[PDB]
Amino acid sequence: ERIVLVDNKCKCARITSRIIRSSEDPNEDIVERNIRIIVPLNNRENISDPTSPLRTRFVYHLSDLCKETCYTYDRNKCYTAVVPLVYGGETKMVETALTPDACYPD
Amino acid sequence: PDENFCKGIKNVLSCPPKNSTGRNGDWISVAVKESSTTNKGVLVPPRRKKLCLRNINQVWHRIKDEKNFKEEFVKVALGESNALMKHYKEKNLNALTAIKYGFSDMGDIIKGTDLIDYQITKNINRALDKILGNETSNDKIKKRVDWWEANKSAFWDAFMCGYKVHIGNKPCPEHDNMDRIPQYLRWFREWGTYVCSEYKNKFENVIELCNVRKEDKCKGALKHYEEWVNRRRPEWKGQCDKFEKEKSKYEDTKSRTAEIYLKEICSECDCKYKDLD
Amino acid sequence: IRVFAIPPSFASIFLTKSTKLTCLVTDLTTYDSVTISWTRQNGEAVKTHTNISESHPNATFSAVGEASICEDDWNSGERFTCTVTHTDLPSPLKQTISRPKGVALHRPDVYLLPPAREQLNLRESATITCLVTGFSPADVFVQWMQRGQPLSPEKYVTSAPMPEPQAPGRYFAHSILTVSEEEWNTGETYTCVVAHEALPNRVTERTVDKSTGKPTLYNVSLVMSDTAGT
Amino acid sequence: IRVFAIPPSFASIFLTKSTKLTCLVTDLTTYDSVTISWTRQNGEAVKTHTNISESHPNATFSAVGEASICEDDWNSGERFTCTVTHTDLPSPLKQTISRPKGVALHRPDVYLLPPAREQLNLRESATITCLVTGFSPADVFVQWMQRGQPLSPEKYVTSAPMPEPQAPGRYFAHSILTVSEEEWNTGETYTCVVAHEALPNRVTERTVDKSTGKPTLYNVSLVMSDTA
Ligand SMILES: *[C@@H]1O[C@H](CO)[C@@H](O[C@@H]2O[C@H](CO)[C@@H](O)[C@H](O)[C@H]2NC(C)=O)[C@H](O)[C@H]1NC(C)=O
Ligand SMILES: *[C@@H]1O[C@H](CO)[C@@H](O)[C@H](O)[C@H]1NC(C)=O
Ligand SMILES: *[C@@H]1O[C@H](CO)[C@@H](O)[C@H](O)[C@H]1NC(C)=O
Repeated sequence: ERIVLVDNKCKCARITSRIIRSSEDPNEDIVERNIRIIVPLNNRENISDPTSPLRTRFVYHLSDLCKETCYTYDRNKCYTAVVPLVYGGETKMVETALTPDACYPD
Repeated sequence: PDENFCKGIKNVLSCPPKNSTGRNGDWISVAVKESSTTNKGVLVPPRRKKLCLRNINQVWHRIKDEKNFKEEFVKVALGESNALMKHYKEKNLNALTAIKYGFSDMGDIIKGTDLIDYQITKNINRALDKILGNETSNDKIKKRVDWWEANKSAFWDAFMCGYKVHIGNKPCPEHDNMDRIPQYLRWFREWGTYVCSEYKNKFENVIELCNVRKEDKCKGALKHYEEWVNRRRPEWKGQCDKFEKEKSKYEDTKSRTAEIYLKEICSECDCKYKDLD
Repeated sequence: IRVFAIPPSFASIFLTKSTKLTCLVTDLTTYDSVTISWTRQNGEAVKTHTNISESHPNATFSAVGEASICEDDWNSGERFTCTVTHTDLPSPLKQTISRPKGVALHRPDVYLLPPAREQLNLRESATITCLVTGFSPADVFVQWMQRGQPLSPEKYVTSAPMPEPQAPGRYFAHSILTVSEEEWNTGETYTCVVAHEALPNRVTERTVDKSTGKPTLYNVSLVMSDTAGT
Repeated sequence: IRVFAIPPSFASIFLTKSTKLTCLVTDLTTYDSVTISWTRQNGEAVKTHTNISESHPNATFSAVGEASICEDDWNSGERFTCTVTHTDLPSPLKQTISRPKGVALHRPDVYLLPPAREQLNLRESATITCLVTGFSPADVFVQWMQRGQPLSPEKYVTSAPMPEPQAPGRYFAHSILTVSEEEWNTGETYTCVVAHEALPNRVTERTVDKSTGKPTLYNVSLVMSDTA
């Protein structure tokens, strides 16, 4: 019964609006926005770069997300980085899987 | 009638989803057992590891009567019925086996004979001992067995209450009275059913690929099958060894090979057995 | 007379892209008569060894092995042996080496544990344990890096793989990086990389620092604007 | 034809609470007239030998005889001598064991690390590790006791001590334990003990629990504005 206007995945916002149906009377029925936004609370500022510090200031521009480095990982997409590896004198750069269940071989 | 009477709804606490974990549980990973020497090679299911006892964990000390003892296990049984069926509703599979396995596991926790090293199990055992009175070890074990055998009716009726809130008009199934079957045989049956379903799936894939078409994808299918059988062989070895050690003590298990014990009774597809011979 | 054959770890298979078998013979007299060709399952050989040193720190003989076997042969698991021609042994010694066949492949889980608050109260050194759980077989390769560039191998020490206490066939690996306490307090990101065959991308990475690993406080600036929306 | 003698490590004397001085014969089959004794400098052959073994095709006929002595006598470097007289060789087989001399005694600084947050997200099991480091000898015997009663040795594995890179004379040892994650959620103290000679009391306990590692304060700053 609620219309999901905007569902951005990185900001993990859920812009959805619902109307409570009133009784038999002139219309004063309440229109609501059922916005339910979720914080990671432990992710870093550069989501692709693992070597970033903790992000504390989360800026949620609600008008902007309707239509910028993004907050939480999405299981559909891959956020991957390259890490150096050494067996000796040689240095080899190998792509790594930052999050499971997203880039698993399917 | 083969149904349950209208049971009043009691407050139940939420439980974490069984499919919340991305790994979907690990059969191989076993956390705690009573002893891995006398009970070697037994595998704990994800269902037992995810067995949500939050309702009894809150009031395991404030409880002082057997009427509340029956009522509290009804509350957690309803939560398990909601959790198991919702998990299998997404999976589109029959949840009766999970319901009865969870009931039997809960009953063995009530006994204290459940093949687990939980202090929660010890706490519930001590609470039930102080409910009925303190006696010697064998006497209190036998009294707890008798009490659970007498009072399992309400718990099992709550389980089909959770079952019939969804199935509705279709008749309720029968108890099947497997409560005499211990924990490890039931875990063997659950493991066999799970691994037989996965063998059905993987064998269907490897047939549909290799038998019709050596394609690289077919070679990958054979490699996946090889990896899975290599993963599952030590589990079979340990469980069969356990069956051989505890072989002689029941009549139903007098059949010599463990695979035919799995095959001849219940909860199996009669397809594969992973014998080393 | 000491002889050892070291299987090539999966890091040697992956990073070097070449399978190099070494059957080292050390702590013995020097005769310089070493000519060893790695025998395959059949009688033929692939390649001879290279770079034999006729000196040792304790004035003895140190030998090494070298070969280039295709990776598909190792996937097949054919048995390989190293036989010695060097003249001190009256009879050649054979060390049968091969990849085990039938072993399970469980993906390892890389887990980072921050230093305890009791140790951080000392203010000299901070120890971080890279604890790996549930990999099969034992051969696991682990690295430590700071902010993207690697550390020296002396800074971090990793233990030999050991059987899991309760799991039947799994193994656990435990590695420690010892650093000064003030570096941990500055917030430098300390990361651990584990290489194994059963991983999806063969490399998975985890990062821990002061703000991530058991932080004392959660500082969050929860700002929002334009609640009217469009 | 060598009688190996095993010196009782600190783990053995700690677990069994008593001293065992043993003489194990290697590469020798079973013959009669076995004569073994444990003797010090001035000489006290005042103990008996029990549990004589049986022949083995590997010729490792033990002929083990355990000696019970005071705890401090072994720590005093008494340098006991095991002399074995047998039918094959009339000359006694003198093999000796003693407490190591000149080893520095640096006490361990045991650190108990709670399970990571990524342990508990999957809700599978809790992997508590017990970090023992700073001990200059390598005699480490670690147990786990919950609510007083010790846990089974199968739950926890104590790895062998390994050299410390930064500290040349010190060794480090880690002893992990795998326990169910819901039991961690309930809240119960897990205590790891370390046994070492250099400790002032040879016992040091650390306690881990659900509330040992927690955020002391939350600094949420909710800012809602209708302007841009
Ligand atoms: C930090 O975020 C920036 C985006 O603002 C990224 O930097 C570049 O990202 C592109 C696309 O992934 C890469 O092709 C470039 O190589 C990145 N730049 C550098 C210098 O590597 C990236 O997500 C983060 N930066 C780093 C260095 O990880
Ligand atoms: C905590 O956050 C506030 C607001 O973002 C900031 O002013 C302050 O410096 C932060 N303190 C620390 C220690 O990060
Ligand atoms: C908590 O936040 C306030 C402002 O949001 C800041 O002034 C203060 O320093 C923060 N606390 C700490 C310990 O940094």
